[PDB]
Amino acid sequence: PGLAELRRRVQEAGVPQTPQPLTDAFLLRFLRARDFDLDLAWRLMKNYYKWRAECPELSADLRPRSILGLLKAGYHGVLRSRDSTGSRVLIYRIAYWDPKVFTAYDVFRVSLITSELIVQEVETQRNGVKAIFDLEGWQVSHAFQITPSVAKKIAAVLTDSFPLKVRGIHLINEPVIFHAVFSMIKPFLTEKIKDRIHLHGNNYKSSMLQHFPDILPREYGGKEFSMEDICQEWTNFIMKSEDYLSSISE
Amino acid sequence: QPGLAELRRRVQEAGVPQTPQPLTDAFLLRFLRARDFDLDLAWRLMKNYYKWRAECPELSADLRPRSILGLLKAGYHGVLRSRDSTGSRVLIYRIAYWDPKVFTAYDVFRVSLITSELIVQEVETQRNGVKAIFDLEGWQVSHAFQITPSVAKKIAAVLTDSFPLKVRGIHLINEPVIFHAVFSMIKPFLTEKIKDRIHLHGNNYKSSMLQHFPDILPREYGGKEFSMEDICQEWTNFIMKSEDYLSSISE
Amino acid sequence: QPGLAELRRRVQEAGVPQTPQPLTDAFLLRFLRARDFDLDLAWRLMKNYYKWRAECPELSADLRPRSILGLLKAGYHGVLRSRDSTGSRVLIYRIAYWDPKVFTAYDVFRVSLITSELIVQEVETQRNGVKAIFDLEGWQVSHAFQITPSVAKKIAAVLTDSFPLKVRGIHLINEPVIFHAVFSMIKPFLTEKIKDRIHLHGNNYKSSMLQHFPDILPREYGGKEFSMEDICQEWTNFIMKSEDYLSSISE
Amino acid sequence: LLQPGLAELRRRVQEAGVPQTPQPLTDAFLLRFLRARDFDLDLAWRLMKNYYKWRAECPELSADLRPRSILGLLKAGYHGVLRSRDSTGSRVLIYRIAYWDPKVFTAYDVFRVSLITSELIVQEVETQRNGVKAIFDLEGWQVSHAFQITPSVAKKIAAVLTDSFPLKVRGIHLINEPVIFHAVFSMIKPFLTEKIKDRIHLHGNNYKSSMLQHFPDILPREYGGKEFSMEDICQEWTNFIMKSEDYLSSISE
Ligand SMILES: CCCC(=O)OC[C@H](COP(=O)(O)O[C@H]1[C@H](O)[C@@H](O)[C@H](OP(=O)(O)O)[C@@H](OP(=O)(O)O)[C@H]1O)OC(=O)CCC
Ligand SMILES: CCCC(=O)OC[C@H](COP(=O)(O)O[C@H]1[C@H](O)[C@@H](O)[C@H](OP(=O)(O)O)[C@@H](OP(=O)(O)O)[C@H]1O)OC(=O)CCC
Ligand SMILES: CCCC(=O)OC[C@H](COP(=O)(O)O[C@H]1[C@H](O)[C@@H](O)[C@H](OP(=O)(O)O)[C@@H](OP(=O)(O)O)[C@H]1O)OC(=O)CCC
Ligand SMILES: CCCC(=O)OC[C@H](COP(=O)(O)O[C@H]1[C@H](O)[C@@H](O)[C@H](OP(=O)(O)O)[C@@H](OP(=O)(O)O)[C@H]1O)OC(=O)CCC
Ligand SMILES: Cc1c(C)c2c(c(C)c1O)CC[C@@](C)(CCC[C@H](C)CCC[C@H](C)CCCC(C)C)O2
Ligand SMILES: Cc1c(C)c2c(c(C)c1O)CC[C@@](C)(CCC[C@H](C)CCC[C@H](C)CCCC(C)C)O2
Ligand SMILES: Cc1c(C)c2c(c(C)c1O)CC[C@@](C)(CCC[C@H](C)CCC[C@H](C)CCCC(C)C)O2
Ligand SMILES: Cc1c(C)c2c(c(C)c1O)CC[C@@](C)(CCC[C@H](C)CCC[C@H](C)CCCC(C)C)O2
Repeated sequence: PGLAELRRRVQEAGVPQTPQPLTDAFLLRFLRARDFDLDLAWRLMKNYYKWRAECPELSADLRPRSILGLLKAGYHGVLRSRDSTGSRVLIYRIAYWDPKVFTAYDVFRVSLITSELIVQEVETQRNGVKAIFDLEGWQVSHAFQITPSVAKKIAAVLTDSFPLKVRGIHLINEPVIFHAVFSMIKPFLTEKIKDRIHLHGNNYKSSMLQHFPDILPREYGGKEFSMEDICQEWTNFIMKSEDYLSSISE
Repeated sequence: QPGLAELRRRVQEAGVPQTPQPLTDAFLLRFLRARDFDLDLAWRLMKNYYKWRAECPELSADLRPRSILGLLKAGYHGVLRSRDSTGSRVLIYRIAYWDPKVFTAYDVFRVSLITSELIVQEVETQRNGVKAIFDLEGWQVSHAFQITPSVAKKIAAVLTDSFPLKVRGIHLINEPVIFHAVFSMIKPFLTEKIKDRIHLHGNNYKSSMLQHFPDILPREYGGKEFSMEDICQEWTNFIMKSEDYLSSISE
Repeated sequence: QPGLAELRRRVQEAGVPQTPQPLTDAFLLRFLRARDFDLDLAWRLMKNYYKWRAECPELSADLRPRSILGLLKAGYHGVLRSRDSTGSRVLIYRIAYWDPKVFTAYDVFRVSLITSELIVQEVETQRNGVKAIFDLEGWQVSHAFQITPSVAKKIAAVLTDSFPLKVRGIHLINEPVIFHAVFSMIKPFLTEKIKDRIHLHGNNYKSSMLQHFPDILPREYGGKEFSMEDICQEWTNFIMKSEDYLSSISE
Repeated sequence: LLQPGLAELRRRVQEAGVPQTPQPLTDAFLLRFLRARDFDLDLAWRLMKNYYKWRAECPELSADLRPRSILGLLKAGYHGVLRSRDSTGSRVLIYRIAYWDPKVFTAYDVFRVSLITSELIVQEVETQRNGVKAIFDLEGWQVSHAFQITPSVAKKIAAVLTDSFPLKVRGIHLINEPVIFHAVFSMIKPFLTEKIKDRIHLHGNNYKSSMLQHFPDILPREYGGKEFSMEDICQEWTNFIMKSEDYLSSISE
C-alpha cells in the first residue's frame, strides 16, 4: 500500500542505509507513528534523519555504558504494565541526576536509548508513550544545563522528529516557576499537545492514580513494587540490549 | 488619651491641611489608636497619610462613590456582617466582578479607599484592624495590564505606614500560581511580621480559610448563613447611604 | 511549467473547494512561484493555506474592504510606489493611526489579508516576495491588549507556510524596547533563514533603513518625492477599486 | 576653622553609643557623613545611622573588608578605576561582568569588591565632595549571573544605595545591557526619586558616542579613549587595593 510508496521515496532521496537497516519493520515505525498517512510518515522520516545529522553528539552513540552510572543511580524506570490505552509509561527522576557528573546530553541520551528500545514494540508504535518527570530535588545546576540548544532538541524530539507518539507528559513536584514557565505557554500552545501536558504539583497522588490506576510504584501511589525495582529491571534490560544498541550506533 | 493633647499641638504647629477632613479629636485618635498610643509613631503615621494624599490626588481627592457605583453593583466588594474572633473587620474583593474595560485600577483602588475611610470610624476597627480577602478566580491578562509599575507603587505606598488602619491579614484565594513567583520576589523587601500575615490559599482554600474565619464567611467560601450577593448589596447600600459624608471629606 | 499539470491533479483528487477562489491556472501558480516550482513544497503550502482558511473563518471568509475603509482612511497602511532593488513589494504599517477603540486586531489583520491577496496577483510580487515595515511609534498598552494568544497564533500561522507569499523582510522601527524582550524568546523557535530577514532598527533608523530601501522611501523615513499621506490615498484608492474582485473571492 | 555640625555630630554619636571599632570615630570619619549631605547635620546623622544599620543587617558583606578573598576577581579584570576624575571631580568606577566567573565567585564576593573600593575612595575629600559614577559593562551577562542576583541580593543592593553609604551617587551607566534590564528598570522607576532616575543611563550595544559625552578624554581604549587600556587600570587598581590591605584589615572585624 503506502509502504510500497515509502520505500521508493527512501531509495530516491538517498536516505542513509546505515546504521539502521531500512527494513519494512523500520519503515512501519514511521507509518504507525502517523496513522499510515504517507505524506506525514515520510515528512517524519526526513525530520528524523535531519535531526540526527544536526545532533551527532546525541544520535550517533546509543551504547548504554557511558550512562550506566545514571541508570544505577535510579534516574529512570519503565512501568511493568502498559496504561489503559496500550501506552508504555516512562519515569524520570531529577533527584537521581547528578548534574556534576552527567550533562543534559547524557540524560537526553538515556531517553533516546529507551525510545529506540521501545519503538520495536508494535503495541508501542500504535499507542505511544507517556513520560512522567518527578521534579523533586530540582536544582539550579539542572536548570543551567537546559540551554537553548537543549530546549530546542527537547522540542523536536516531540515535534515531528522521532517515530513515537507522545500521548502525555506528566510532571510531579515541579517548582512554582514551571507553572510560570508554562502559564506563558498554555495559550501560546496548540489545543493538541495541551490536553497532554499535566502539572500535578505537590498534591499529585490522587490525579496520578486517576491516569494510571493499578500500575504505579509505591512511591506514586501503587502497592505492588517500588521505583528501585523498576529502575533495576529497566537497567538490566538496557544492558541486556547493549549489542543491539551497538548495531544501531555509528 | 496619651498624646492627644500633643498631637493637637503638632497638627497646629505644622500647618496640616485643615480641610477637607476636619481635625476633630475622633480623627486624630485614629492615628493614635493605629499605633497603640505611641505618639511618635502616630505622628509619623499622620505625616505619611498626608504625604501620600498629596502625591496621589487622582486617588485621594475624590471619595464620592458615584463614579464607582457600577463596580459595587457588579458584586466586586463586600464586608462581612461579623468581625473575626480578634475583632478585625473583614473585607472581600472579587476580581471576577471587576470588568477592566469599564473600570481602571484607579477606580478599583478608590473602592478600597472609600471602604477604609468608612470603617476607620469604628473604634473597634481602629483597635483590631482589618483583614482583606482577595478572590482571584477569573483573573485576566487584562486585569494585569492595569497593574502598572506606577499602580504597584501606590498600592505599596498606602500600605507602608501611610493609612491609619492596622493590616492584620491579607488572604488570597484562587490566585494564579504566578502570584507565588511575584511573592518570592517581594518577600525580602517585606518585614518578618507582615510576611506572617500574607496567606495564599490556592483553589483548595475552603478548609484553610475556615480556620481563620469560622462561622462568618458567606456560602461561597464555606459559610452557611448568607451569600456574597447579600453582603455586596448590604455594603453597596451603605456606601451610598454615606455618599454625603464621603463628599464632605472630598477635595 | 514544471508541475503545473501535476498540481491540479492532486487538487482534483483531494476535491479542494471549487470556490470562492476558482482553481484557475493563474491561482495555482502562486503556490509554485512561492516554493520555486517545487512540486512537493507547493502542495504542502496549498494544503496549509486552505487549512488555515477553515481554522480562521472570522478572518478569511470576508475580504470586503469596506468594513476597514475608515482604518485605511486614517492612514494606517501604505505601499511604496516602487519595488525594491530585489523586486520585493514593500509594505508599511503605522500603528499610531490604529484606534483599538474603533478597530480590533482581527480588523487590522483583514487589511494585511486584503493587501496580500491583491499583490499576489502580480507575477513579480509572487517571484521576488514582500517586505513589511511596522512603524510602532504610538504603540499603546491597549494595542498589546488586542494581540491575544488566540491572535498571536493566527498571526504566526499566516507566516508559517500558510500563505502563498514570500516573506523576504520584516522591519520594525520605533519598537517599545519590550519588543526586543519578546523577540529574545522567539529566537530558538526560529529557523536561521528568516532570522536574518528580521531587522530591529530602533529609534535610530534613518541610516539603517536608507541602505535597505534608498530612492523609494517616503519623507517620514528619509525619502523626498512623496509622503505616507500620498501612498495611503493611492493604496486606499487601489483596494477600493478592487472591491468588486475582493467580493468574488469572499463567502 | 569650625566645621558646621561637627561638634554636634560627635555628641550625637556619643549619646547614641555608636561602635568605636573597627572604624575609629576620628573627625575625618565624621566628616564623611557631613560632606555626603552638604553639611546638613540632620541628614548626615540619618545617613550615619543608616550606614551602621545596614552593616549590622549584612555582616556577611560588612564585616570582612580584607582584599585577599576577592583578589582572584581583581586579577580576572572585573574592576578598575579611571586615573582621572570626570569633569565634575567624580571618581569613575568600571565593573565588567564578563570577567566575573559565577562558578568561583558569589554575588556577595562581587558586592564586596565595591565595598572595598568605596571604603578606599571615601577617604578622599574630592570624592566626598563630588561623588562617584559607576559604569557597568554587561557584555558577557549570563544566566548564571542572573541566578546569583536573588531577591535578597537585589534588596541588599537596593539598601546599600538607599541613604546608607557616605558616597554621593552621581551616575550609573550601563553599556551592553541585555534588553531585560530595560524591563526591570521600568518596573522600579516609580520607586525611584526623580533626581536618581535622571542619573541612570542605559546605553546599549551602541554606547560608544553616548558615553563619550559624559566622559571625554578619560576613558580606556575599549570604550573610546586613547591613552591606556582596561587591562592597565585593572592592574593599577589591583595593586592599590593590595597596598591598602593593611588599612583594610584595620576596618574589618
Ligand atoms: C517547536 C515549537 C514548540 C511546539 O510546537 O511544541 C508542540 C510539541 C509538538 O506537538 P506535535 O508534534 O504537533 O504533536 C503530535 C504528537 O507528537 C503525536 O503523538 C500526535 O499523534 P497522536 O498522539 O494524536 O496519535 C499528533 O497528532 P496530529 O498529527 O495532529 O493528528 C501531533 O499532535 O509538543 C510537545 O510535546 C510539547 C513540548 C513543548
Ligand atoms: C514593596 C514594598 C513593601 C514594603 O515596604 O512593606 C510595606 C507595607 C508595610 O506595612 P507596615 O505599615 O510595616 O505594617 C504595619 C501594620 O499596618 C500594622 O497593623 C502593624 O501593627 P499591629 O497590626 O501589630 O498593631 C505594624 O506593626 P509594627 O508597628 O511595625 O510593630 C506593621 O506591621 O507592607 C505592605 O503590606 C505591602 C504588601 C505588598
Ligand atoms: C508557530 C511557528 C512560528 C514560526 O516558526 O514561523 C516563523 C516563520 C518561519 O519561516 P518560513 O515562513 O517557514 O520561511 C519560508 C519563507 O516563507 C519563504 O518565503 C522562503 O522562500 P524564499 O524567500 O527564500 O525564496 C522559504 O525559503 P526556503 O524554501 O526554506 O529556502 C522559507 O524560508 O518566519 C516568519 O516569517 C517570521 C515572523 C515571526
Ligand atoms: C527598589 C527601590 C530602589 C530605591 O529606592 O533606591 C533609591 C536609592 C536612593 O537614592 P538617594 O541615597 O536618596 O540618592 C542620593 C544620592 O546618593 C546623592 O548623591 C544625592 O546628593 P547630591 O549628589 O545631588 O549632592 C542625593 O540628593 P538629595 O540630597 O537626596 O536631593 C540623593 O539623590 O538610589 C539607588 O542608587 C538605586 C538606583 C538603582
Ligand atoms: C523520543 C523521546 C525523547 C528523546 C524524550 C522524551 C520523549 C517523551 C520521547 O518520546 C521525554 C524527555 C526527552 C525530551 C528528554 C528530556 C531531557 C532532559 C535533559 C531531562 C531533564 C529535565 C527536563 C527539562 C524535565 C522536564 C521536561 C519535559 C517538559 C519534557 O526525551
Ligand atoms: C487602607 C487599605 C487600602 C487602601 C487597601 C487595602 C488595605 C488592606 C487597606 O488597609 C488592600 C487593597 C488596596 C491596597 C487596593 C488594591 C487595589 C488593587 C488595584 C486590586 C486589584 C488586584 C490586586 C493585585 C489584588 C491583590 C492585593 C494584595 C496583593 C494587596 O487598598
Ligand atoms: C500574507 C501576510 C500577512 C497576512 C501578514 C504579513 C505578511 C508579511 C504576509 O506575507 C505581516 C503582518 C500580518 C501578520 C498582519 C498582523 C496583524 C496585526 C493586528 C498587526 C499589528 C501588530 C503586530 C503585533 C505587529 C507584529 C508582526 C510583525 C513582526 C510581522 O499579516
Ligand atoms: C557604596 C556603593 C556600593 C556598595 C555599590 C555601588 C555604588 C555606586 C556605591 O556607591 C554600585 C554597585 C553595588 C550596588 C554592588 C552591585 C553588586 C552586583 C552584585 C553587581 C553585579 C551585577 C548587577 C546586576 C549590576 C547592575 C547594578 C546597577 C544597576 C547598580 O555596590
